[PDB]
Amino acid sequence: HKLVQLLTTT
Amino acid sequence: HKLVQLLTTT
Amino acid sequence: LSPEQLVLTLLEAEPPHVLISRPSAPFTEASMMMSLTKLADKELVHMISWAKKIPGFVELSLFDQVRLLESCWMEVLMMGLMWRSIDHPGKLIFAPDLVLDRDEGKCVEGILEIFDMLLATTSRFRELKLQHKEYLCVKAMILLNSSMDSSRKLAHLLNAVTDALVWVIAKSGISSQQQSMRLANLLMLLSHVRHASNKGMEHLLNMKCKNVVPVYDLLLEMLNA
Amino acid sequence: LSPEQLVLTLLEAEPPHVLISRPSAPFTEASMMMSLTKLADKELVHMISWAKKIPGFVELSLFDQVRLLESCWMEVLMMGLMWRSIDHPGKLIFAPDLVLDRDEGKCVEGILEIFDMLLATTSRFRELKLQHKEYLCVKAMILLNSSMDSSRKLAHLLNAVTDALVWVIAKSGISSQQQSMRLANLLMLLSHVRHASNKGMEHLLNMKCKNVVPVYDLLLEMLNA
Ligand SMILES: O=c1c(-c2ccc(O)cc2)coc2cc(O)cc(O)c12
Ligand SMILES: O=c1c(-c2ccc(O)cc2)coc2cc(O)cc(O)c12
Repeated sequence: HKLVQLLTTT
Repeated sequence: HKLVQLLTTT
Repeated sequence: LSPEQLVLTLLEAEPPHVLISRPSAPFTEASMMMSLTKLADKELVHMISWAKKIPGFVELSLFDQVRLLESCWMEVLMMGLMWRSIDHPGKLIFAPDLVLDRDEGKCVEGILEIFDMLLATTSRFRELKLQHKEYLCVKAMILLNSSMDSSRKLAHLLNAVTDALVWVIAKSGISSQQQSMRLANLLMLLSHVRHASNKGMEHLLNMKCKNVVPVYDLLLEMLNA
Repeated sequence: LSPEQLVLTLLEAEPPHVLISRPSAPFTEASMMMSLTKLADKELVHMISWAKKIPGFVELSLFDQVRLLESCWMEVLMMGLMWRSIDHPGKLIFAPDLVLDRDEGKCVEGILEIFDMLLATTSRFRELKLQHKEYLCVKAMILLNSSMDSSRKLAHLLNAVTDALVWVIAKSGISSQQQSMRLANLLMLLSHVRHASNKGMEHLLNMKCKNVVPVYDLLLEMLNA
């Protein structure tokens, strides 16, 4: 789920 | 072989 | 050789539709793979004839001809399939008497996925309302662009067909901007066709190793090639 | 948003230059592969931030954003690799501290195949004299065209980028006929990037299954997906 957390954070 | 013959023999 | 002459030449060169008979009983994993493989085998023979008609193709070195055909045969077959199914949403026209419904792909382990993308891409082409003459050029471009001073001659042959595609689109009469836009939209679809090609061949190699169906002669050579 | 300004935002979305923090030295099979994998993992982090800086990308449903990146990541990495190697013929500039040669890819079985593919395509872009702005659009298109309410959003975005590439070519100042031919040739080279991509990932997957390379978290996830 690495991809999703980076897609939802800045 | 089969490909080569269709290309050069046919 | 002007663009129009190249186009008409490709038109005459179109292979005749291969007639494969649909199995009597409902499809089974084996009978379907058998039907798809037999059909491919037959079309591969016509594809070879079709290629020798593409202007300048026989001028390339025998090895370039082999590499090009080995590298894009499935993509060419599927481009043809999609075109034949252009006017039949939710339906794949492999042959006149072999109209496979998207659902029937459930008898083959892992083939439904391919049927889905084949139908999707087909719909994209339908949406763009791909024309016959555009289709002819694109299919030839697939072969000439699969390069995956004969190498210098290949580039030249590819520009001639591309040049013919630009001519076809221009004859549609739309604005210069839209001509560029339609050209890009058509080519951007080669990726999708290619993807289905890769998944198709990976699925065939798989079925072969599983002994699901026999794969020899022309087909096998093209598969390993 | 005019084509010119969309291209600008892409310039601003550009990821920073990445280094693997490795002191100059010969490459062994283990050091090369761990270097390539470590580098890819770092770049993936920057690729995600890059995509989000693409106007409208974060408007896409989370499902689309994920599916687009999970499918094109390797192609985007290699497209970046090719733009970095454009001015260094015969070399692959993966990173400032990771410059490899064709012969150096021989210590790893099956990778030499891929270095040759990456070098040929790079050489091709070189001949066409690929411009920075063209590179920006192409890379963006690779991400937006990997789709094998949100859907309309995508097509609109892909269309905008396509419209930006056409604009870039138009500014070059060349013949209209040559603008169409250049557009077609740049787009056809994508199939070549995609092919080197599938091969590159097939090779990585094999390396992973053998636990020969430390497959970091982000890299592994993208790989498995
Ligand atoms: O689509 C095909 C074709 C095929 C057959 C005729 C055509 O005109 C186009 C593709 C052949 O073998 C397969 C074999 C497979 O395992 C999976 C597939 O999707 C296919
Ligand atoms: O090309 C790559 C890359 C790579 C790294 C950085 C880039 O910018 C592009 C590709 C990473 O891991 C691999 C791993 C492999 O087994 C084979 C490969 O060809 C590669």
